[PDB]
Amino acid sequence: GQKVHPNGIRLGIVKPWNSTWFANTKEFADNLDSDFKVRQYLTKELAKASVSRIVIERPAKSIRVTIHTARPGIVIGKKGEDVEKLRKVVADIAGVPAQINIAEVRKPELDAKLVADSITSQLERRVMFRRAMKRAVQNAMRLGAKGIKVEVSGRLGGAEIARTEWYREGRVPLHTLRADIDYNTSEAHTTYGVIGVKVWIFKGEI
Amino acid sequence: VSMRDMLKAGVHFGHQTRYWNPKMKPFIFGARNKVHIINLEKTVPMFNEALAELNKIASRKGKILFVGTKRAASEAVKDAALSCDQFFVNHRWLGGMLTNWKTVRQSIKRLKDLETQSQDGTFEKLTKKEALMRTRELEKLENSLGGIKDMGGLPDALFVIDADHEHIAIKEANNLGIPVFAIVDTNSDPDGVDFVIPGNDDAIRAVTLYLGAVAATVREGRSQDL
Amino acid sequence: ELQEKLIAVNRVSKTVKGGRIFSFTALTVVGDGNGRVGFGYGKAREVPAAIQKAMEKARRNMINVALNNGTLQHPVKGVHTGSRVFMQPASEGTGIIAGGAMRAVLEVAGVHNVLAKAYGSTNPINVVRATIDGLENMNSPEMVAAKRGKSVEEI
RNA sequence: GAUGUUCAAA
RNA sequence: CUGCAUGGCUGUCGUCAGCUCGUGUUGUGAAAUGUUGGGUUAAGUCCCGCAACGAGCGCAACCCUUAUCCUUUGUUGCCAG
RNA sequence: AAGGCGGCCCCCUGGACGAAGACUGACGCUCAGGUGCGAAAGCGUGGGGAGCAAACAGGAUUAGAUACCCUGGUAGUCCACGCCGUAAACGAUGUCGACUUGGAGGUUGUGCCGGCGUGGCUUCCGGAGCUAACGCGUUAAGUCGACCGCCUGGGGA
RNA sequence: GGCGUAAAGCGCACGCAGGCGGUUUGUUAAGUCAGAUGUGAAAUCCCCGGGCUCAACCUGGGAACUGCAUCUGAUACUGG
Ligand SMILES: [Mg+2]
Ligand SMILES: [Mg+2]
Ligand SMILES: [Mg+2]
Ligand SMILES: [Mg+2]
Ligand SMILES: [Mg+2]
Ligand SMILES: [Mg+2]
Ligand SMILES: [Mg+2]
Ligand SMILES: [Mg+2]
Ligand SMILES: [Mg+2]
Ligand SMILES: [Mg+2]
Ligand SMILES: [Mg+2]
Ligand SMILES: [Mg+2]
Ligand SMILES: [Mg+2]
Ligand SMILES: [Mg+2]
Ligand SMILES: [Mg+2]
Ligand SMILES: [Mg+2]
Ligand SMILES: [Mg+2]
Ligand SMILES: [Mg+2]
Ligand SMILES: [Mg+2]
Ligand SMILES: [Mg+2]
Ligand SMILES: [Mg+2]
Ligand SMILES: [Mg+2]
Ligand SMILES: [Mg+2]
Ligand SMILES: [Mg+2]
Ligand SMILES: [Mg+2]
Ligand SMILES: [Mg+2]
Ligand SMILES: [Mg+2]
Ligand SMILES: [Mg+2]
Ligand SMILES: [Mg+2]
Ligand SMILES: [Mg+2]
Repeated sequence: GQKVHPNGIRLGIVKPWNSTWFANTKEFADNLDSDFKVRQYLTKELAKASVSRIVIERPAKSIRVTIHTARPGIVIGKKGEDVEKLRKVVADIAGVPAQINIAEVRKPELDAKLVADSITSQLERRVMFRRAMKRAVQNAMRLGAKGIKVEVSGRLGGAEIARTEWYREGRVPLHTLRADIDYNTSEAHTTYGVIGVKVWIFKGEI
Repeated sequence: VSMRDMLKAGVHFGHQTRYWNPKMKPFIFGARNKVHIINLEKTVPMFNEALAELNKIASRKGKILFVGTKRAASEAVKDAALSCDQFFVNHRWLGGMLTNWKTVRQSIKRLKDLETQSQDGTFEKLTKKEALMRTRELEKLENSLGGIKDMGGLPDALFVIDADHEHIAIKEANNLGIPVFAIVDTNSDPDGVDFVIPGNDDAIRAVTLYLGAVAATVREGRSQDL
Repeated sequence: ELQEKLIAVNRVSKTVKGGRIFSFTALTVVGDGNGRVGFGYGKAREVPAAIQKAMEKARRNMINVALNNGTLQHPVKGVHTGSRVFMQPASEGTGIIAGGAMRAVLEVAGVHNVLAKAYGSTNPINVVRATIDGLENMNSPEMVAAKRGKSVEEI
């Protein structure tokens, strides 16, 4: 059948909102459009930076961008020359003063976004897809995943007919609301066809 | 333990001749009113040596398991095993109780946790709801595994009150190379039981005689060790 | 001091509504030498998981074999499920002459000189079971002596 | 309780 | 332009009650068993039996709303005094 | 013996089995060729012909319907006497002999004191064993001996 | 090596030739077995050597060719 977004169903119950601000209808849509411009801008030139989550807060004075990159080294560079330039551009987007906050991804193989993006890059590089998914699952297990599930679907391996492969280790209880599920979706633009990679990561309840 | 003792209890009785087993021909004397009669002369002499063997097992501080899933000897086996400080199985013989020790041990550990928490442990966080579930689970795990809860290992010798009723138990014992002492009947088969004991299991006062007999041997041997 | 050999590996399948569910089986033989030899069959999703389970079962089901020096006591014929294996004692230094599945069982068993030919079905699981049956069939001169109450007149 | 033919290969 | 190259999304049976696994046992084996059967339940829900013993995903629960009480606040809502 | 054999009565006739003894004295077992018997359909000649029913005809059905369904209907089915020599003629299991745990029947004798014993035939379940498995299992496909028939990839055949 | 179902029990029976044959004693010694003797050419083969520088090659001796025939003996079984 059809499965509801794991983040969406429990967003009020457990998951934090990427945008955590208050607006009225006068600028509600404007803020959302600005957020979109910030996000799509950041992802395109920070693709090698292993950026995971873009959390934006909006005080009536500035724009606070908490970025959950796995490598701070690249996103900040030396003495923060890349981050000052980043502030000057992101500030211009929302036309307000800009605050950049950098978060540390200590456990990357435990993040649904990072693993999915790595699997998509392997598919683009032609790494056989049966091996990459298994390797990601093993890495997540050796570093403390209660449950894991990876679903690579599309024209797998240049196949004429699209196929759906999923592999689950451990325990993934989507129906239990108090459960916490780190879910993300990346897309692989392989030459033969678009390939969708889904990842579920279960890391305990409450 | 003699000729007169067993005949008085009426343990010489057997199943209808139509439900007999051909491998019981040595331990059968005759038929009366289409009912087989175990020959006391064949059993009693070789009954004592099996009881001596139980003493030889008890002398090495062995663990004797007594299995009586039969209603007739249900309370009989429990009291007989507990009187000698040994372990027993009574509610029902779960398959894999001996062969699948790892999975049974897991359930025994949960049973012990439920017991140490339901009574000694704090009843706080009862929520009035899960209290009746956990206690019922404890009763289920007590009837099934309570007898072997403090065994913490695999039985050195096995005692069975009816070979055909506990065929699964005897099969698990044979796989683990555990000596089996079973009170076989005209209907049962003696292929699996290492020390075959002919005798009726249907009578209440009959089984208590056999259970009292083996109980005295282990007590006699623990005292000899002391 | 325990010798482990993998006789054969195969991919089996169980059809379901979705399609094939591939699985792997491993036939392994465990022998410490001196005539103690066991075989185990294991099944798992992966070949390494399958071999370990097979080794575990084999260690549990090892059986003893009467052996004269490094050769068989007497000529032996063992048949399992249509697979007829034949074995016979050979001279010192003749080595092992047998089919690869059969050769594996004998080397780990502790047999060094033997001439073995396999008839009927050549399926590895059946032939190793027939070899194990035959090795058990073999009898020591002392066992024959005790059976017939003879004081080792034959040797 | 009427009738309902067929379907190259990968 | 081709949903018959795809992704994402969605309809459907259907909220249907199912889908499996670890170990044990069985069978030469593919496999089976549990998951069957007697009831029962909204339900593989639960129980008894039973070579099975447990476990997971689904079911349920957790989340939201309403039905009743208690406490806190009292404005912009309330009025017994 | 197999193919087979059902109202009753009579006539002629074959086999089987049980019981207790007399008698012969290995007279046996199996059998290539050979010979006899052998469902149904068919064939020959003479009958007989109610029903059924190939063929054939008409009606329907259907895209078509040389079929299935309907309404009819000849051979044939029946008899006598020949011929044919074939069947999934099957237990898909050649015949004779011995041995090898049991349990519930059916059916026909037969002794004993309501039961018990003892034979013949026959059905079901099932142990060991055997089997690739299904299964067979004292009526074996178990363990053996005697002799005969047959097989040796699928088609062609 | 097989023949219930993979290929494979004649449709069934009778029966001649043929094959096989319960049990005991005597006799024969046909089969059978033992001993002896003759033969089984050489080459080959195999073994232990020798000579070609080695090797192939060549060669000395032995083993083998246990097959056949006769003579003599045994008689447990089979046969008469
Ligand atoms: Mg929905
Ligand atoms: Mg073959
Ligand atoms: Mg489509
Ligand atoms: Mg379409
Ligand atoms: Mg439901
Ligand atoms: Mg097995
Ligand atoms: Mg299993
Ligand atoms: Mg099942
Ligand atoms: Mg099911
Ligand atoms: Mg089933
Ligand atoms: Mg049920
Ligand atoms: Mg459940
Ligand atoms: Mg159940
Ligand atoms: Mg005949
Ligand atoms: Mg003939
Ligand atoms: Mg006719
Ligand atoms: Mg005519
Ligand atoms: Mg008509
Ligand atoms: Mg008609
Ligand atoms: Mg024919
Ligand atoms: Mg035939
Ligand atoms: Mg017979
Ligand atoms: Mg049967
Ligand atoms: Mg039988
Ligand atoms: Mg063959
Ligand atoms: Mg056939
Ligand atoms: Mg026949
Ligand atoms: Mg004779
Ligand atoms: Mg002679
Ligand atoms: Mg010569």
